[PDB]
Parts: sequence; structure tokens; C-alpha cells
Amino acid sequence: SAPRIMRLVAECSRSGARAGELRLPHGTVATPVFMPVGTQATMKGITTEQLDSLGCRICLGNTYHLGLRPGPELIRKAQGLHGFMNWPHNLLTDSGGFQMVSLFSLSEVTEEGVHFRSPYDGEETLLSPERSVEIQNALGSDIIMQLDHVVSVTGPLVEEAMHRSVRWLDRCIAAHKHPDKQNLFAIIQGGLNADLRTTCLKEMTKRDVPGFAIGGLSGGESKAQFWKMVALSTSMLPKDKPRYLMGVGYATDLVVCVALGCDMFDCVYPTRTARFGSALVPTGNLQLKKKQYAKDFSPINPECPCPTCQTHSRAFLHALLHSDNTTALHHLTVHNIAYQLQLLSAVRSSILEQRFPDFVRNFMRTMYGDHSLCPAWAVEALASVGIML
Amino acid sequence: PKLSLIKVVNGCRLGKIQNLGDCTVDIPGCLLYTRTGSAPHLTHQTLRNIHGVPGIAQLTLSSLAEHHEVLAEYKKGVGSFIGMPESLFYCSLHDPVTPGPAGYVTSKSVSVWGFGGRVEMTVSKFMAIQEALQPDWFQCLSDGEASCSIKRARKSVDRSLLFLDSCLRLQEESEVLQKSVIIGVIEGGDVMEERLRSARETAKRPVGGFLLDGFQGVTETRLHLLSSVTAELPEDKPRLICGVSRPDEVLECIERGVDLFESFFPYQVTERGCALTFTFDSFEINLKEKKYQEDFDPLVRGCSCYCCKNHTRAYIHHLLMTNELLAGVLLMMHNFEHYFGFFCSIREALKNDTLAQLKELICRQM
Ligand SMILES: [Zn+2]
Ligand SMILES: [Zn+2]
Repeated sequence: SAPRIMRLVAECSRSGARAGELRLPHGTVATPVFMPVGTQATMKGITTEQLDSLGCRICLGNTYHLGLRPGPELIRKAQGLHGFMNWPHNLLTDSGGFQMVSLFSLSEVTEEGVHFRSPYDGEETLLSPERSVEIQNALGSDIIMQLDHVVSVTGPLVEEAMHRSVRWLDRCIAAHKHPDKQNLFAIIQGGLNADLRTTCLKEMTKRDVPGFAIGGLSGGESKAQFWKMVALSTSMLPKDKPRYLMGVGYATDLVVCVALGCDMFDCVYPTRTARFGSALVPTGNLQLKKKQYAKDFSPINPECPCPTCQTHSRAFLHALLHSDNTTALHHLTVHNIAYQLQLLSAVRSSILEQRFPDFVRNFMRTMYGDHSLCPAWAVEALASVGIML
Repeated sequence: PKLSLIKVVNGCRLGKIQNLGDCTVDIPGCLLYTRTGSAPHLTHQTLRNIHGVPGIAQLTLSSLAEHHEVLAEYKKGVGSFIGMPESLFYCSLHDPVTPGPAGYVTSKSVSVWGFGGRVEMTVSKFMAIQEALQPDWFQCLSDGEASCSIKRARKSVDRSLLFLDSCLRLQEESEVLQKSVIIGVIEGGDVMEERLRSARETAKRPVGGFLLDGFQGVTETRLHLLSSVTAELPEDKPRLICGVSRPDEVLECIERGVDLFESFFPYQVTERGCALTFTFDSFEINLKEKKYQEDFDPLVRGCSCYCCKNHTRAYIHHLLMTNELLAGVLLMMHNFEHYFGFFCSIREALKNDTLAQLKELICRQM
């Protein structure tokens, strides 16, 4: 058995929610953890020092966009993504086959790999499992993801893509020559089909990879199907390895999925709400473009430690959203990332002090009010692990 | 409200359900399939132009029960709420495509799931929800999980008769439900003795019709249970069946006295990106296949649906590859039109005494 990268430091005595640590090459990461996308932060003017100061010790790189600009060869010459973008902490990259790739740019998947289209009937580009590993090797990220056959879908394609993802996992494992330097994660597929997802869990966990992600659940399905598939996945994934739930990041989703056994999360959308003027708060969000904030001289959240809340009022941000929008979006993006990192930090602290069910009750009461106003799916999911509201 | 048989031929009932009070429903026939109160991917306006649309639509309690509070405030019923105030609605308990988890039935309640959380329904809660929905017909609260052991099967019959008697009592006291029709539910699982008892005892109650529950695949053993059950039911009330929609299975059940079918099969075909092509006067084609990228024929040559008269396979292929909702719109239009045309051909075949020939035409293509 390969050395384990995770240890558990505490488990909720009621629910089993996990507080852990990942020993990665650019530092230890506390779990549960929300992982922002680095380039989404740099697009909004966020420096390494600013993101470090928010407590971030791991962020995502989107392999498709990095592979377009600046491209893998340039990143290789820069001695990896850490060197190129001046980031000293950990990086997680995906396979580059589907995340943030338009379906307009994708031809049909074949056994050889993913096929990209070029404009105006140009020549296509193949991304094989082996080339995906080679690219991520050049990026030098601390966690690299297998190439999987992602589908949006009913019928035989779900089962066919699930089994192809298993075959591609094996090919990525064979291609990845330095597990001492980068950690390859498998990605559980099978859609919303319990039998297919059970099969994928049974087969992929026969491979001794350092971590497992839960794929195919970020959007489209009912909330009932969503949390049942998360719980199915965590019931079968190894306890002694991390569980990374991909594409999930709304606050309530995060809290519930930690309760269900997940360790790592990513999502572009809560932070991207900043682009529309919305600031994340324990009661949900403030829409700072609204006229009621024009003379509101309090910060977004007096108890938020982010630079925006230490420095600026709602009124100032409201004025900037209208008259100097680019500056406003920097401030709101900093704050929204801060909220996500603060939320997960508070979740983790509560597990360590064995008060996680109390934390969940306070989180839900602040966000929604009485239990009859809480989302029914979340009440049911929490009850399934013993947390009553 | 009356079922009048036009002709009975070889165990197959050809007729019409009248005074539904200017509305008619043809038998054998299907009910329009809906999800969360909409025909999937189709608007009121598009549905109007599909040829052969059934005279009654199916609603699913599992997709509507979580909206009870708003419907109760609306007061005027779910048909009006969803913008179809003059349409006829039958409300089933479960959705045949997304039936949710098993094992939650007791002698006191049944649970359903829509988008969000479990809705647990006692008899009084179930009837309160039906008072908000005010459907024209509704399946009675019932235990259909026997085969999901004579002990388990005997309980499904007794639970369902207790539910039936309790719901009939509450309907007597409900002003709004005086114009709604309860559908009795035949249970009993795969135990012949219980099936017959469920059939005979449910027929003793003043229900408007019967739902044959638990036959979803359809084995030859269950087909014999089915004909055994329908022999015990009165001729002058309609027989509905759930979870049976594929054309070959439909024909087998019609031969055994079943009148009304759910139309979720053409929806399933749409959701896998496919188009029904079987002749009723390949069985389906998969429009994601590369052979359709340059195919400028319609889905079905000679089809008069809005998809086939105005669009090509090539365009539908492209819409699927880019995940556009228009692909589901066009495929659903065609698949409903094709499936309803199949049911029209069944009734025409009964009129001409050629159902056996149509049955072989369908089987040939499978
Ligand atoms: Zn802040
Ligand atoms: Zn057509």
C-alpha cells in the first residue's frame, strides 16, 4: 500500500464529519477545504500575498485555459505553475478534458481520448489520458486529476462513460511516473444511477491512488438525487483517503456535504456572484447594487477579517459598483473568497471542538430561520447522519 | 361519467369514456405524461398542435406534493395553477420514471419525493393535498411495494383497502372533492391469492375505476396475474395500469382487458437523444450518431409533427451535441406524436379486427 497523504485529526462523534490534514509537497492543507480557482482571483486583481493572507493554502488551476494561455511549454520553461504565477502553496489541476470547455469546442469522445475542434472546420486536437498526465506533469501541481469521460444524460452512454473512465484511470496511473511528487486522484462517475455509481465506486477503489473525487453531481439533478449520490459515494470511498466533491460550493451545500463525509470542494459560482454586486454573508447575500446600501456606512460584515471589510463600507462599494466597477469587483471578489475560507475554517474548528451539530444548527438558523424554512433536502440529509434541527 | 364499449374483440375493449361534462377519452388509450405539472420540454401551445393528444393528462403526486402550501393558498386547483384550467387531470401517486426509494410504506403513511425532501402522507394528509390539487381523477393512497413472501403481499392488500375506505370517508365530507373520482388500486404483489382478493374487495367499493399496480417489468407470470385480476373487475369501469408503456407490453396488456396506459416511454426515448421510428400502419434512432451529421431527412419521412415537417436530423444532431433545449423540444414533439399515432392505430386495428397483425408488426421491429 502506498503512503497515505491524509490523516484524520477529529471525527464528529454524532455524524462522522471529518477534520483532516493533507500532507502535500507545498505544505499541509487542513480539511475540509474549499479551493478557489487561482486564475479567477488573478482576473480580479488578487495577488499571491492577498490570497495567502486570506488563509488559502491550495487553489485550482483549470488545465484547459492554462493549456491555451500561456500553454504547457511556457509553463514548463517557467519551472512549473508555482514558479510561473508566483504561488508557493498547493495547486490542484484537472485533466483538461472537460472543465470549462465549451461543447462547441468538443467533438465526440473516443477510446483514444477527448477531441477538440478548431474554428472554421480546422484540424482537431486529441487529448489522450497519457497526454493529460504529461501536461499536468509539466504544470507541476500537487494534485492532478485523471482524465474521465464526463457526460452532462440518460441511456447507455452513462454506463459506457463510467467504464471508459475506469479504463482511462488505469491509463493515467500507468502514465504517471512520479507519484512521489504529484498525487493522482480518481473521479467517481455513474451519474444519478445508484447501480452504476456503486459499480464505479467498487471498481475504482481497487486502484491504489492517493485520493478520490466525486464527479458528475455539480448540476442538473434534483437535490434529493444529489445528496443521496454524495452519501452513496462517501459510504464506499476509503475512510483513510480524501473525498473531493467537484463543482459544489454554495454555503449550505458545503455544510451538508461535510456532514455527509466530504473533505475538499471547488465551485466558481459563489465567488463569481461578485461580478453582479453580490456579497456573501451568514444570512445569504447582500445585493450591494440596491439603493438601500447607498447610505449604509457599515462594512459588508463587521466580523469578516477580509481587507474589504476592514477598510470599506457598503456605501463606498455601492458607489464603486456604479462609477468604478472594476475596482468594486476586486473588493467583492476578495470578500467572497474570504467568506468561503472562513466558513470552512469555522466548520473545521467545530469538528475539532466536538460541537459540529451545534455549528450546523446555528448555521441553518442564521441562514434560514426556523427548521420549517430550511431546505427540506438539507433537513433530510442532515437527519441521515444524526443531526436534527 | 360513463364508460360505453363500442365493441369487445378477443379480450380487447374498444370504447369511450364520456361525460368527463363535455369531455371524452378513447380506450384503449394513453394519458399525457407530465413532470412537475408540464409535459416535458413542451409548452401549452406546442402540445395543442400535436396530433392525437390524449383527452386526459397524468400528474404525479411525487412531483406536486411538496408544493401543497402554495396550491392550498391558490384554492382553484392544480390544473388552473399550471395554466391549463380546462384540461382533465388524473393524479397518480408515483412517477414511473423516478419512483424514489422503497421501504417507507407503513399502515399509517406513504412517502413521496420530488425535487427536495421526503413528503410523508397519512390518509388525512394525502386527502388534504388532494383538496389543494382538485384533480379530476386520483389514485387512492396505496401500498405498491409488495414486490419491490405472502406476508408482505397480504399486507399490501389490507393496507390499501384500509386506505381506500378511509379516503372514501373523507371524500364524503369534502366539498371540493365532490367532483373528483377516486381510482381503486389493485395490489397483492406476485401472490395469486392476494391479487384476486384485492381485485374482488376493491370492486366492492364505489370507485370510478381501477389501477393495476405492481406489474412494472412484464413477465409472463405477471401477465397471467393481470388477466386473472381483470376477470374479477366489472366491465363498465376503466382499467388503468402504471409503469407499462413500451409498445409491445402495451399490446400484451390490452389483450388482457387493460384500457389506459402512461405515456412515459416516448419521454424516456427523448431523454436518451433518440427518436421513435417504428412503423405502425428501425424501432428508434439515436440522433447523436455521426451518420446523422449530414442527414437532411426528417426524423420520420411522412410524419406530420412540427419537428419532421420543418427540421432535419442534421439539425437535431447538432442541437444535441451542443446540449440545447430545442433538441428536447423537437424530439419530444415527435416522440409524443409518434406514440399517440401508435395508439390511434391500435384503435383503428380493433375496429378492423386486425390487432393481431399490428402486434406482429410491432414485435418484428424489436
Ligand atoms: Zn469581508
Ligand atoms: Zn415527426
